[PDB]
Amino acid sequence: GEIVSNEKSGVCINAPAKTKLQPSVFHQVFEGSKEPAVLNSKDPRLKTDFEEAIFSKYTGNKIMLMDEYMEEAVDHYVGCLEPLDISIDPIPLESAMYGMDGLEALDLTTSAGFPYLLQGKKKRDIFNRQTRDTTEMTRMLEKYGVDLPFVTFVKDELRSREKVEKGKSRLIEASSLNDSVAMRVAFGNLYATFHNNPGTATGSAVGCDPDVFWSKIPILLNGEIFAFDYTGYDASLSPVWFACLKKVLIKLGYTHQTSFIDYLCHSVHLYKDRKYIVNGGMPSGSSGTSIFNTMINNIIIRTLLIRVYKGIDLDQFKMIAYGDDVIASYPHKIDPGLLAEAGKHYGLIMTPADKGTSFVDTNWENVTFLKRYFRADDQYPFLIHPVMPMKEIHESIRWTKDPRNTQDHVRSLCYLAWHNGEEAYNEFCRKIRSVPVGRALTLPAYSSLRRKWLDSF
Repeated sequence: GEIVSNEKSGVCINAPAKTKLQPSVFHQVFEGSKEPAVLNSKDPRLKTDFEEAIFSKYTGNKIMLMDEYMEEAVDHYVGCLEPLDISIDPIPLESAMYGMDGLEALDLTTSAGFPYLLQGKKKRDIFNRQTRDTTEMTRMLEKYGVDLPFVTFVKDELRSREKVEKGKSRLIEASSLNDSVAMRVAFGNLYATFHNNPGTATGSAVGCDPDVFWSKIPILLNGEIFAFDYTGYDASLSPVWFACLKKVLIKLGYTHQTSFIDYLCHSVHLYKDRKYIVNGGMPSGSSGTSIFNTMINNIIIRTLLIRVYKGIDLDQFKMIAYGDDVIASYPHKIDPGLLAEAGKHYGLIMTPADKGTSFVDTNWENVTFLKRYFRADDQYPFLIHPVMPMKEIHESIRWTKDPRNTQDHVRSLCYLAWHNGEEAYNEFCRKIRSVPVGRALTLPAYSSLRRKWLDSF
């Protein structure tokens, strides 16, 4: 991705509020070093220029025609998708706004974006879930159309101490409610198909339930596994990868709907009083951001495999991705480091889980996905615990955006934590109850959690 122009826009995107994050009643009880992201350039924690830092994710583009390895990757991926019988038919506006099977009702909490945020028009004013009214969205669509700009927000979240002082905060590139809606209309069935079929056909884990989906993963990826982490995946994508995605959609039968991919490839953004235009780079806050990032990763990993290895039979290849995050399988061992170098050639920055010949081979004990490790249950080793590292839970519990939601926050953390085993979970509950409000909280018994877990299947 590359910013190809920058100028005064004509509008004024309001400065962000101060962080909503503050030390929770557990800040002292648990170890951790993350802090709320820098949100403005006058943050005293910064040790470099904020603006430069936040837009540095755009590394440039590898401009190129689609190559032969890409054409093969696209064909194999389409072949994988075809048994799913994705419908290319639009879904009704009502379903796009209020939901259907496989597609959740449109998120009411995220910004309505442009022009609405500058006009005091809120999603609430347009949406009525009680009556499922589409009339006030239909006129807004008629009024402003689609292909509207994205509004840039800096993301209010925890970040490592290094990223705070390096100013590496993340950005939300929020699409207009018009574009979200039109894209959901056009791609609604595809999204639903993906949500309903996490696995190695979609090659997608978007919308999955780790509690239950984890036991499936080792069965789907039953060969010699490998995994990647990317640096700046989204912003690093070159237009050529968006072109491969369009070819996949075309081969599924879509036609004019590739216009929606151009809208993601070549995007115009609003930040402060500026309009800047980005070629390449997936926007973070679009309707199909996750699904399309995932579809593109399916194309990428195949492309790198075929490029590096002559005599690769992709029908033996399996993978599951969630955006940049990937875990994959091939029956024979490969050198993921070779694929990563190959990725360089297309302007990608990737690190394999296997860091070298001296490191232990990636296996089900050391591999991660969605930040989680994999651990076979003692009693039932065919059932796989998703294991969020306690370090992550420790970092999260030390802050809240709203102290009045401590009970809900901690409960959801417990549903994560207990997979680390009974002893780690007892220690965790004990530390929670080493402080007044913690001692008052309701906390799931280890027994109940395991029982609930067991009966999710």
